[PDB]
Amino acid sequence: YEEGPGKNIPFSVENKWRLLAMMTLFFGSGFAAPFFIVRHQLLK
Amino acid sequence: ITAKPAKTPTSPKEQAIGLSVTFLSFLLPAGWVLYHLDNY
Amino acid sequence: MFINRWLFSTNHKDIGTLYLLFGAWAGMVGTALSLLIRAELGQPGTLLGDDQIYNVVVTAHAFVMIFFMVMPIMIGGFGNWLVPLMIGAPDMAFPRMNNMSFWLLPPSFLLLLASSMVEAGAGTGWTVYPPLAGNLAHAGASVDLTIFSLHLAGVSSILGAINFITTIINMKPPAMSQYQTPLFVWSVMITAVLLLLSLPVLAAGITMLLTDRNLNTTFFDPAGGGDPILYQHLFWFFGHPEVYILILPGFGMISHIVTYYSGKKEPFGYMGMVWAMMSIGFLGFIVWAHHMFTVGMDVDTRAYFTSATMIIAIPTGVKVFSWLATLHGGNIKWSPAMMWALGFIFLFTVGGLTGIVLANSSLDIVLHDTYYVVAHFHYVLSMGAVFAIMGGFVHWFPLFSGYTLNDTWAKIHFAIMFVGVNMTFFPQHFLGLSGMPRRYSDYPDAYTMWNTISSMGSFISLTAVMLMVFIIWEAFASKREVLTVDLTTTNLEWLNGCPPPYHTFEEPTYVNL
Amino acid sequence: GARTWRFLTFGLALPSVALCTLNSWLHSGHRERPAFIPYHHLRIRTKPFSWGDGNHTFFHNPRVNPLPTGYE
Amino acid sequence: QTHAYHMVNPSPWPLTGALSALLMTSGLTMWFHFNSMTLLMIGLTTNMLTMYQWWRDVIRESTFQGHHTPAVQKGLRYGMILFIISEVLFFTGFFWAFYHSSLAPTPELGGCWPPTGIHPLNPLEVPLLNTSVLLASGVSITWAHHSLMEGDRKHMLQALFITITLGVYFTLLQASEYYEAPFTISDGVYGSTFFVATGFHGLHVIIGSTFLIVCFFRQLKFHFTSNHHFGFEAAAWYWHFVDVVWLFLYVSIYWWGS
Amino acid sequence: MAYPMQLGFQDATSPIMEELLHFHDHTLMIVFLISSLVLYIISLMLTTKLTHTSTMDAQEVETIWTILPAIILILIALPSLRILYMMDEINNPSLTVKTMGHQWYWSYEYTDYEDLSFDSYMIPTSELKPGELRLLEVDNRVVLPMEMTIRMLVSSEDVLHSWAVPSLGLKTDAIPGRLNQTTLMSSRPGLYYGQCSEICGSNHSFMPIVLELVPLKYFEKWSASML
Amino acid sequence: YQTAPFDSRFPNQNQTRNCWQNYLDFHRCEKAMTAKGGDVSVCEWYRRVYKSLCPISWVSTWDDRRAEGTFPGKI
Amino acid sequence: FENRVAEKQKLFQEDNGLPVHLKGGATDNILYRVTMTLCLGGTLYSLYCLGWASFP
Amino acid sequence: GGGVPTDEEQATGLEREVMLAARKGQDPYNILAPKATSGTKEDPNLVPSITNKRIVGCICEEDNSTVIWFWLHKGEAQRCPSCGTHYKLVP
Ligand code: HEA
Ligand code: HEA
Ligand SMILES: CCCCC/C=C/C/C=C/C/C=C/C/C=C\CCCC(=O)O[C@H](COC(=O)CCCCCCCCCCCCCCCCC)COP(=O)(O)OCCN
Ligand SMILES: CCCCCC/C=C/CCCCCCCCCC(=O)O[C@H](COC(=O)CCCCCCCCCCCCCCC)COP(=O)(O)OC[C@@H](O)CO
Ligand SMILES: CCCCCC/C=C\CCCCCCCCCC(=O)O[C@H](COC(=O)CCCCCCCCCCCCCCC)COP(=O)(O)OC[C@@H](O)CO
Ligand SMILES: CCCCCCCCCCO[C@@H]1O[C@H](CO)[C@@H](O[C@H]2O[C@H](CO)[C@@H](O)[C@H](O)[C@H]2O)[C@H](O)[C@H]1O
Ligand SMILES: CCCCCCCCCCO[C@@H]1O[C@H](CO)[C@@H](O[C@H]2O[C@H](CO)[C@@H](O)[C@H](O)[C@H]2O)[C@H](O)[C@H]1O
Ligand SMILES: CCCCCCCCCCO[C@@H]1O[C@H](CO)[C@@H](O[C@H]2O[C@H](CO)[C@@H](O)[C@H](O)[C@H]2O)[C@H](O)[C@H]1O
Ligand SMILES: C[C@H](CCC(=O)O)[C@H]1CC[C@H]2[C@@H]3[C@H](O)C[C@@H]4C[C@H](O)CC[C@]4(C)[C@H]3C[C@H](O)[C@]12C
Ligand code: CUA
Ligand SMILES: [Ca+2]
Ligand SMILES: [Zn+2]
Repeated sequence: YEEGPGKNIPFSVENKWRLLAMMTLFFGSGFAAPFFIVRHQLLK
Repeated sequence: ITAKPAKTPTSPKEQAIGLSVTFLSFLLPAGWVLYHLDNY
Repeated sequence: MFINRWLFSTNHKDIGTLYLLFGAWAGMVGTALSLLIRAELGQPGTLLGDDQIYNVVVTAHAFVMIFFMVMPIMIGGFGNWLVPLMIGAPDMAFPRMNNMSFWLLPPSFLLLLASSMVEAGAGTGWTVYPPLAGNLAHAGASVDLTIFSLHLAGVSSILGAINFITTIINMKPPAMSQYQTPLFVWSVMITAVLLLLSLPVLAAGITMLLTDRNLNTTFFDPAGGGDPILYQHLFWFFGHPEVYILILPGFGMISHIVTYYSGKKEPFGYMGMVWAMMSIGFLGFIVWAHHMFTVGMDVDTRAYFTSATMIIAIPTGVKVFSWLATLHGGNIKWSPAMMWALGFIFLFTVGGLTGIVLANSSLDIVLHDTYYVVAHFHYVLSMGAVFAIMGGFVHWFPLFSGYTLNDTWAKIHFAIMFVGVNMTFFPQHFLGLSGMPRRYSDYPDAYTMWNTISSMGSFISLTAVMLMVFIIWEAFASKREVLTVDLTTTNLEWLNGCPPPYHTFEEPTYVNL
Repeated sequence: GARTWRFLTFGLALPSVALCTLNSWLHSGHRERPAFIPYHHLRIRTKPFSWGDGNHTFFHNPRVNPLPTGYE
Repeated sequence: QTHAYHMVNPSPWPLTGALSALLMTSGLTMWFHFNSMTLLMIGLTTNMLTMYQWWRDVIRESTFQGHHTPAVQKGLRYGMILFIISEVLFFTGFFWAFYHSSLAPTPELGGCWPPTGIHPLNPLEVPLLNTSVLLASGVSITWAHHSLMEGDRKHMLQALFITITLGVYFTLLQASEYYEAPFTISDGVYGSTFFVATGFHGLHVIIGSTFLIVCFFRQLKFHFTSNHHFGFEAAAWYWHFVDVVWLFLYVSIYWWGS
Repeated sequence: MAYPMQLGFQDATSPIMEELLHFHDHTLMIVFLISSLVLYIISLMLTTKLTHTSTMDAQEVETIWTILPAIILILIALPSLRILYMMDEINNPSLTVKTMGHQWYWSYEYTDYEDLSFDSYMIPTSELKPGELRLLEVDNRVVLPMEMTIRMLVSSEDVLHSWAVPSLGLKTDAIPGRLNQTTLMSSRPGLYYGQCSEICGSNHSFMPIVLELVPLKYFEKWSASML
Repeated sequence: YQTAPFDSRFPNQNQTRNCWQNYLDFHRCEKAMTAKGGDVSVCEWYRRVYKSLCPISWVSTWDDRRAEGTFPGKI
Repeated sequence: FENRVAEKQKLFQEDNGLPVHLKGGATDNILYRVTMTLCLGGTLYSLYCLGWASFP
Repeated sequence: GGGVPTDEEQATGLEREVMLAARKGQDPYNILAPKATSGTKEDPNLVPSITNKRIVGCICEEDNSTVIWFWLHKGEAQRCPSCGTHYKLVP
């Protein structure tokens, strides 16, 4: 296995803009989920 | 703590982009749901 | 290689990393739920138009913050990363069982989000009291999916407790006694003993609730000779230990952070800190019925629970005064981590003191099931746990990643979060004293001003969370690689570099007698 | 030693089991089932069971386990 | 390495075990609510496959590969003791439910214990036999342990066979009791406490018996040395735990509760 | 009832609520002082260039840190437990009233002499009479005599509820199959409001309690009219 | 008679057994006074006390169960 | 029976780079593929069941 | 009544290496705590390593809760930065 900074994580930090996309999807999916669950319950 | 100079420095403009995209990723989806609550 | 490393791990650091990522995601879910609560309470009248949905949001908020954010971060994340490093051990005792404690959490979380998506959700409160949680008042799968979520979370933490206790007892250097282990390691050992003893009683209680709902048992049903109050005893026999589980690793991290940024080699009064944590752990098992002062128990029982509860202030005060005495005479470094820790000592003290107010059953009659309780635990638990996590995260981020944070950004983040949580929760004391019930979707008009201010504070804390994500991005974006860190002579976890190699202490430390 | 624990196994433990087996097998005959009374604290049905017709317990014995409406 | 600890090969069984837990729980949900046993049978299958392969791998690592140094064995001893403690506290919750209900019987019961309309089992009949059976099995498993330590293959196998036989006898007696019992799980809190507490105990007897059978086959295959046999010790500790829980059930539910 | 921008407890309507106010004032002074001392000491530890980084002896100071808090806890517990045992002392009630919780309303039973009973439902916002209070009014108030010791018995016909009236110091859970007792004594006539205080499902926010406290002669006339 | 007085047998917040005991006592007494054609005025104290303390739905359920033969208490 | 532990020690100590769960040979691969296929397929089925149960 | 293997006959891998080294009074797998010398420059604590540096923890005085950690490098003896005790690496 690869060792050292940027190499001990399950995501790539090779490109800061690809990283920004992955972090946005990651944290944004978590933050969005409850809003969509409330919408799902209201739409019943 | 001491550190090496940044391998890939993030300029003020680059920080403004990162911060803006970060904020929008939180705000836009929740905003869409809260704006359409009436429609539910 | 990716699947072998990240799905099939037997490595304490990688499993710690998975726990931190899991907990950070959960924290976003828990924060979104908290903002929906405060959007409803931000104005009188109804926003959601569905008070069952409000109740489901409050219930999910609690489960996510406790079981999926705090415990995974403190015990799974910081515990797995730091414990082996701080005792020079090559891994955990049971490195493969460790991976199963991790992988039980995503399915546990999936069961919780299934509960909220089927029927009308579990609008029970995180206590899940029958008969509201029973098969008449909550017909359908939602409560069963909540019970199963807790069974998987319970097994994850019980096996993790066995792993930490065994690791800490068995895998120190042969010269190192228990009285030469760092306070963070003590804090995890004691948390693990509380988990080992408390979670099985919760498991018994929620299993009874499952059988009452599905197999026609009547443990909690007076028609069969059962008693709703039996459920409360079993729940809170776990639940009081649980609140000490949530704070103890935080106490450990605070002791290391205060010592480090005071420029000290050691915390003030080490053996008193060990004594205090063991005392808190023990007393934590004999106080649970202070969650039940309004259910109709006997006066002498209420007198006993009031007195036993107040005793916890003594060992707790020793820790607070010991943190202050560690600052005393320090060459203070005003790092962002130090700011989090100072914020912790103050906000934890405020919440602990409102706990002593609530311990008095007489006053608790009027404060029980009001916003005074909500104010108490968001100071001691929500701010205490969160501020200890944020202090630990910014302190140890360079160890885990190999990269430095921007210290100015991190200070900005602290300042916003300090304003937000105080604006959110301080006014809830007034709401509680003036008699606003908790678990309410709407409130008499008199309560409007403090609910409005509290909801405005919740948005300030949102701004801090969003900024935190940006700050983590900027550190990985810029790639400032760590060169030196001070005080490695009294912080062994740093001595293998940043980040440490996959395998550390292949050759163990040398410690003579 | 092993010799002592074998001596306890064959000289105390299994003879005890033999005597309790004899005791049990002497009182093994069927007791006369009690009149059915539809007591509300018994034969609880808050949700149908997830098997059979939903009204029979998992190890239902027709001779001694009445339904809510009585003996089959 | 120049330490004595075990760096375990990367393994799929934690993930298969975690997924087996998802399938068993979602499976129970789909059985209780959506009238279907499919997910539950997949989950039970994958759980049994996971436990088989995980514990097979531990035997490979210890008997076949030599990874269980004294330090590793000391760890496993702590692990098994802590696991047993967690199981004791799980039972404690059921005893608490039992004593809560029986010490303060509500008006719905007739204000008495046993409740009106409950005809308890005679504790001097099969329940006393069950007691003699599990106590006898504690004596035979101690004979097995001493035979192994003394290097006696034949007598270890005979003693362990007798222990397993008594475990099976207890299970068949309890199954018969269950069928003959004139009260059910639906007979209020009496039936609830009786069947859930004795039912979880019967599950632990089946688990303990299965563990002893694994030890029997390992002994047949000469896995155990006269000095190194932690799987046997763990199964013995677990078995003594099962006995002690029975003695508490017998005194509490069958005898004091009659 | 609470009023806008309220910081503390609703004014005391019963002697035991008075006692709780005085007890809270005592305990809050202590909370304030300890909070303030910790903040002050943080600021004192942080505001000097002077250093002492060598090992410090903890034994002497830990005596102060355990004895002084022990004394403070005793100074809280003494008055605390005095009030607890006062709100237990034997009294001769002259009236017993039952309340049963339901999803989502209260019923009241006055069965000392006649079988008087009625339901008490929240007045919907759309039906409030001008000047009436949102979420707090009911159709049928709990009429009670003032300046008299009343036994309230509390239970439920479904899930848990909790019967609360903050200005009287009252909160008693409503548990099916259980009859919980509390004592009520109003020093004053008037209307006294409370709200369901155990989460009981979707309409937990919407099943209030309104007591109507009147002189005995008026209570008797009301009882007699009910016939 | 105004209301049920303090009873030292039932001194705590949980009054369930006070209600139950007085209902039993009234019905045991009533059955004793009818079983010699005696006089049920003798049973009046128990009647007033259970009527004062017991929820109407409890009294009504117990009455129905006595009539059905399913009352689990001994009368 | 005969003591064949030495022969199993030789098999499980062979320098072939296999992880312990696959080191017994082709049967280990088959049992692993069955287990993982049932877990992943079962998990996909549980998500479909969630989708179904999420609506009336 | 025999037929049970002994550790001598059947122990393998690291278990056997530990078993054989203990027979010879050797501790290659660091199971035992080493006994301190006087720790002077003339009598330094001798720290075995398979490589050119090893982490030392120094418990400077009996019952100290604070352990002092540092890398000991091959070459001239180094001193504990708290108590000045000498340590010498012996690959
Ligand atoms: C740890 C526990 C915890 C945490 C953190 C929080 C956080 C918050 N809580 Fe709450 N809350 C509870 C536990 C918690 N809560 C519980 C147990 C209940 C009772 C439920 C019941 O009644 O049944 C409750 C109930 C509760 C209520 C009462 C609802 C009612 O009675 O109707 C309210 C009201 O405002 C509230 C608000 C908030 C807000 C605004 C936040 C936050 O927005 C405050 C700011 C904190 C954050 C934003 C978190 C930041 C952390 C991360 C994002 C993790 C980052 C990770 C890494 C760095 C690795 N919560
Ligand atoms: C981090 C989690 C955490 C911690 C550590 C605590 C700590 C304490 N808690 Fe709190 N508590 C909760 C989380 C926590 N609590 C939660 C989640 C609930 C609600 C559950 C629910 O209903 O959802 C709750 C509810 C709860 C109740 C029930 C109230 C009710 O529902 O009516 C009570 C009652 O006594 C209680 C008291 C205490 C006490 C006395 C402490 C003590 O341990 C505090 C001791 C600390 C100090 C006192 C401060 C430092 C000391 C000094 C500076 C020394 C000097 C002090 C004195 C002399 C007083 N808390
Ligand atoms: C012979 C000795 C031992 C036998 C073991 C039991 C055999 C069948 C099931 C096995 C699992 C048992 C464990 C305990 C669970 C509940 C009930 C078990 C006790 C039992 O078997 O009770 C039976 C009922 O079973 C029932 O309802 C249905 C039982 C089947 C459904 C149970 C599903 C519930 C599963 C709960 C999961 C919780 C897991 C806990 C995890 C915690 C981790 C922290 C009794 O039969 P009856 O006809 O009512 O009366 C007899 C009348 N002649
Ligand atoms: C039809 C059947 C239905 C029931 C199914 C449910 C489950 C049944 C499972 C029964 C448990 C079987 C456990 C087998 C363990 C085999 C591996 C073993 O025993 O491994 C041993 C290590 O012990 C170790 O890991 C110790 C491992 C300890 C395992 C403890 C297991 C208890 C499991 C309980 C399950 C949870 C129950 C909770 C229910 C609510 C290996 O070391 P040694 O023995 O020293 O050998 C080495 C020498 O040869 C060298 O000379
Ligand atoms: C309603 C249904 C919901 C239930 C969901 C069930 C949950 C999960 C599915 C369970 C799948 C289990 C699969 C087998 C796990 C075996 C773990 C084991 O045996 O772990 C051992 C350690 O724990 C030890 O000993 C001592 C501990 C052994 C524990 C065995 C597993 C118990 C699982 C359930 C018990 C919960 C407790 C009941 C009380 C609440 C071995 O540790 P490893 O790191 O592997 O190896 C270390 C190497 O040196 C060995 O050579
Ligand atoms: C709890 C935390 C949440 C805090 C609140 C977040 C702050 C608001 C973020 C902006 O969100 C957006 O707001 C737009 C409105 O300004 C919406 O456009 C909506 O309105 C527009 C103009 O009215 C239309 O053009 C669009 O079609 C329509 O969707 C859009 O959907 C939504 O993404
Ligand atoms: C390669 C992997 C292959 C995976 C195949 C999965 C194995 C099971 C497939 C069939 O699924 C079943 O279908 C039955 C109906 O056709 C269900 O009847 C169930 O529902 C009945 C309703 O009549 C009840 O009697 C019982 O609960 C029960 O038989 C049964 O529960 C369910 O499992
Ligand atoms: C290798 C990975 C494993 C993949 C898993 C394979 C999934 C198998 C799909 C079969 O789906 C089944 O369909 C049955 C018939 O459509 C359902 O029967 C049940 O539902 C019926 C509905 O008509 C009822 O008659 C009964 O309850 C019962 O037979 C049952 O719920 C469901 O499971
Ligand atoms: C012949 C064989 C030898 C085993 C061996 O040394 O390889 C013997 C030794 C001990 C025997 C076992 C023990 O005597 C206990 C059991 C006795 C029963 O009568 C048959 C099965 C039973 C389980 C036996 C099977 C088999 O005959 C065993 C296994
Ligand atoms: Cu009724 Cu809340
Ligand atoms: Ca609103
Ligand atoms: Zn030294």
